[PDB]
Amino acid sequence: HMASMKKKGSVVIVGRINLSGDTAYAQQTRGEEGCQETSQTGRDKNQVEGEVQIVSTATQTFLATSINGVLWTVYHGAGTRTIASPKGPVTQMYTNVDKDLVGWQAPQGSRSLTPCTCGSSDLYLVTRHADVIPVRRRGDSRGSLLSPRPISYLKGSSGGPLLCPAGHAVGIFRAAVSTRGVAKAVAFIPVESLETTM
Ligand SMILES: COC(=O)NC1(C(=O)N[C@H]2CCCCC/C=C\[C@@H]3C[C@@]3(C(=O)NS(=O)(=O)C3(C)CC3)NC(=O)[C@@H]3C[C@@H](Oc4nc5c(nc4C)CC=C(OC)C5)CN3C2=O)CCCC1
Ligand SMILES: [Zn+2]
Repeated sequence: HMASMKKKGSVVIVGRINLSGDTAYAQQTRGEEGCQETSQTGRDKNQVEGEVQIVSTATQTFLATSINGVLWTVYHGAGTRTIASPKGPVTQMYTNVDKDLVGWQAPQGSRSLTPCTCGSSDLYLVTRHADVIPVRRRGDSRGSLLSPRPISYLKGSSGGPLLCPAGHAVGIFRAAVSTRGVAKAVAFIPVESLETTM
């Protein structure tokens, strides 16, 4: 009934991947109880830092990456949800189900990656566990892992970046190709497809 109808909560930043120094490591900035409360209110007063955020809904967790002032993630994680912010829920600025892509204005305090113009095919995928995984680019939206590993190790890293040797954004991780549970290849939204959308 219309009186009964519920509202989905916001996406919430619950941590980050720290790439500041010589060692990449994940940091949690909010626990599950505070995450649930912030998803319901959409009001997140925590300080945001860095380029790759770990984000959560009530039911899923994944990554979001700032590139050129937009916090980008996957539609299959975020759907059409708002993101929590200090002043309340923020509506998506970009939504493209056909690319599995959404974006919001990048949160104050975040740092944005620069879009890659190198044309390099030697990429690096950053996971929610702060693994930096070498990936050879194999097409506009595909790359192969140099060291395959079970898909378990990639689960929850959609929305994370593929970076070039110079640390620029080449794309947003979207999906994995699984052969008997082993990830041999990944698919990603290329940064040019974000640059078009903008
Ligand atoms: C043979 O057929 C295929 O396998 N084809 C493909 C393939 O589907 N692979 C699978 C293998 C899964 C097994 C686990 C893979 C591990 C990590 C994955 C990175 C990662 C991830 O981590 N998610 S997550 O953070 O955990 C989560 C779910 C919390 C957000 N994403 C995934 O699971 C995604 C989700 C889904 O894909 C899509 N859903 C949608 C859209 N577009 C895609 C492409 C567009 C519009 C939508 O509206 C709803 C939905 C299946 N996904 C795969 O990756 C592979 C080649 C191209 C597509
Ligand atoms: Zn580059």
